[PDB]
Amino acid sequence: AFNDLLQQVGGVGRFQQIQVTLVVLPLLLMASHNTLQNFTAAIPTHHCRPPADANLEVWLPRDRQGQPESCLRFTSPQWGTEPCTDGWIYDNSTFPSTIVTEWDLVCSHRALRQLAQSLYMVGVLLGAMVFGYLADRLGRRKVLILNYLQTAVSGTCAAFAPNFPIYCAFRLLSGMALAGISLNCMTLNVEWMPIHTRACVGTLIGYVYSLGQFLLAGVAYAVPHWRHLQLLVSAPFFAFFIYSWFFIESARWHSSSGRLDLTLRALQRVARINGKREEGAKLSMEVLRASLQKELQASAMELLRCPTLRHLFLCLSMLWFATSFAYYGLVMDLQGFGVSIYLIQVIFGAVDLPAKLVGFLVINSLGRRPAQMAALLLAGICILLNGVIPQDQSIVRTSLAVLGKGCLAASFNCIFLYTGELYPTMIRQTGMGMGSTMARVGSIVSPLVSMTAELYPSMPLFIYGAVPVAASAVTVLLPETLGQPLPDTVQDLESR
Ligand SMILES: CCCN(CCC)S(=O)(=O)c1ccc(C(=O)O)cc1
Repeated sequence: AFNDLLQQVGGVGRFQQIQVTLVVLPLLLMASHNTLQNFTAAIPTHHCRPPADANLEVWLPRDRQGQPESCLRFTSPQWGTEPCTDGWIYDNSTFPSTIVTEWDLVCSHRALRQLAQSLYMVGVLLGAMVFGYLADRLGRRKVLILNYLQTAVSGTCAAFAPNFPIYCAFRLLSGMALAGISLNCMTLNVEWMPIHTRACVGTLIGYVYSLGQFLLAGVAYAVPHWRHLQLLVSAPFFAFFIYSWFFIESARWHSSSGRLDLTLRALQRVARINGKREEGAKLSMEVLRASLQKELQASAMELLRCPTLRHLFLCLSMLWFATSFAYYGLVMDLQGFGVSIYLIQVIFGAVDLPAKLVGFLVINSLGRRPAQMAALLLAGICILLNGVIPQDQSIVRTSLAVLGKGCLAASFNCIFLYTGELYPTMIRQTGMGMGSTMARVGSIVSPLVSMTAELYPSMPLFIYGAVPVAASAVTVLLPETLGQPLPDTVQDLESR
């Protein structure tokens, strides 16, 4: 019954305004880190370095396009092919330095650029799990303080990485910390705020991430060099670590632990901050106990064990994997469209704003399932048509990728509501975590799929498209939730 107490000590008041602003400010740089490698790893045009002894036309084989071939140089001077031992010359017009230029992650080692994104995301999957356990054991706040320090240290050390294995290690650790920031952000804010506003928070947090995409575009234009851009995007988290010491730990986590002494201390401190001091003094242990006694979940396995909840698990896992796998596939590949990588990031960021509305409108009106078939099928049709339409077309390809990314942003928003209303109260938090875990598996698998570009230039896109088209067909199986009350038991779910 914490909700009741939550409204005695000011409800939303100075403490919630101050702390929530501060706890959601870091998220503005989650987008900057997740998709940083579009700018820190951009691939400049590379052609082989002519042999040093020789004093480009004569030393470079030309492809059909008539541009110098990237991975080959002539063995002997041809007037009017060996792999390149002497290195590559990279165009410096757009990208002064990138991890690709620094470590020659080009030609045979091209897959390494994507391995690094996959490793960062392996870190994000690991961090959601490690830090989720650690938060329940050490506190939402203590785990946040340590996560701000880890992102700052790991990201700074990645910027000063001397070799590629080390950059990848510090990028996995950066992601582990960031996964814990994104989780503990929600928990600390949601638990210190009213229950009814469990979605507005899910929204401000959602839009604060989208604004992060414009932040990456503006920051990357200003600081093109990768070591400098990685340092700039990670140095803010040392400042976050310094003020995070003044956060107030969730009183709800304190009550759950068994320490009502700290629930009382937090509630009184907040009453001083919100200005309702008299009302806080009234709060004692005879009151807090009785009014928090009723409050005082099922194992994840159950999702698999019950046939009813296994069907809802499998179906939703395909929906969460597909949306993430496709979304990262599209968001990762900003260079191919033929427009500046900065304008495309700004555009891609913008779409999320009219998308989320159009989504809200179709979801609250038509249904929660028709919106998921439409958001995923249309994204799949757009991505597969980006694959088929010839590159020459930049506007037709850019417009279709932009619509597709907007549709996958809508799918993210719907799959959150859809997944919280489909599950019964007992397994609803486990189920939203498993769904988010499958989303993170999608992000790990997506860069690995992109490595198939070598096999065929359009194979990466044909998969990033076919998977959402298949997920859309899976939504047919799931049950409509519009106008139906949330289920409380498996039987309840079965009934409706
Ligand atoms: C909670 C898991 C989802 N994630 C992907 C897995 C790492 S995420 O990076 O947090 C993300 C991505 C995209 C959008 C959006 O466009 O709405 C919001 C959040």
